[PDB]
Amino acid sequence: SVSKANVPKIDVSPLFGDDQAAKMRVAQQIDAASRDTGFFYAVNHGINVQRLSQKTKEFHMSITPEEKWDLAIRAYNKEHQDQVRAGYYLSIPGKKAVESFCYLNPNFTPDHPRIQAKTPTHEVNVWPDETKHPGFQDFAEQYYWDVFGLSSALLKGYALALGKEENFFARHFKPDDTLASVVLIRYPYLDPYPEAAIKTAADGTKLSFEWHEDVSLITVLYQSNVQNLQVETAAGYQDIEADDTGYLINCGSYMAHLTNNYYKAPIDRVKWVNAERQSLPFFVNLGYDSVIDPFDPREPNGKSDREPLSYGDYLQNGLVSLINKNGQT
Ligand SMILES: CC(C)[C@@H](NC(=O)[C@H](CS)NC(=O)CCC[C@H](N)C(=O)O)C(=O)O
Ligand SMILES: [Fe+3]
Repeated sequence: SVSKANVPKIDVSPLFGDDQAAKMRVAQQIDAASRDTGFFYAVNHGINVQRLSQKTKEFHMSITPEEKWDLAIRAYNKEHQDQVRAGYYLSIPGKKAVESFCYLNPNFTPDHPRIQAKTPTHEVNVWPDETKHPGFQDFAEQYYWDVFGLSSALLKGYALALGKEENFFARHFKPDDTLASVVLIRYPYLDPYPEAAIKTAADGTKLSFEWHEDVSLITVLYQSNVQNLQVETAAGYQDIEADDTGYLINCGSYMAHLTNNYYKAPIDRVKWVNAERQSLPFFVNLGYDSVIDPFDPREPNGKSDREPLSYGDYLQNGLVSLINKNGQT
């Protein structure tokens, strides 16, 4: 038998405003959620998630095999050695059901000094032909900035929750250098669904994606209305109920590092469900050289002996390790 995780709905709208006491009351709710199962739903977030879902579906359902090869990351197309992050992640019929499209900061252009310097984890986004996908790039770039704005407000809540001034995290989250990414993931309905695309957990549960901690400061996730996620607790995995009107929020392992595990990065996994659905995460990443000094809210002096960790190294190592452990997506 499988229990259900407590995932509170938090009205985050005060984080956009100037009522400081109301922001502290949101912060308390973020603190409680982060110390419990590690997840909450952000509601009253101001993003049109119906349009996000509609535009994403229109793209997933109209892109052709030829277009997928043209946009494919290096793991699927040897001609594209510069694409380790951004581009198309192909399905393999009979073997791999999931497919996705990842894009990064639109400000990463050939003019950007991190592209000029060839710094790892920075790439120029690739896009389908505008005439074949009218409005897609424009929608996707505006969405990046819409969810950036929500994430900046959520970061104010996390800072206040930890006893800091509201810009403690957000000051490192900037349009000119953020390594944040959007991934538009399609999980298809398939009949028959090939068993090769289904993994079996130690506890016997059929999975599409195994346990992991997120590589992020925080993760800001929209999913369509098909229950699939489970969070690990000491008493076992618990189902996270779906909510296609909100954003599911959690801390990633960079947050766990810098708080000395006070806000743990929750471990979750994806149950196998034979249903057409969408999983659209925004990974809130900082800049390549961002360093946040670790602290320990449990200690009166807040002292932590954990070493400061540069975000770029954290991200490069984390994304490689996640592929090694959980497979190329
Ligand atoms: C659990 C969800 C967040 C979603 N999973 C995911 O988003 C998956 C698996 S944890 N995420 C990743 O592998 C990291 C993607 C990083 C991205 N290419 C980038 O360059 O920044 C799903 O539905 O599988
Ligand atoms: Fe996760």
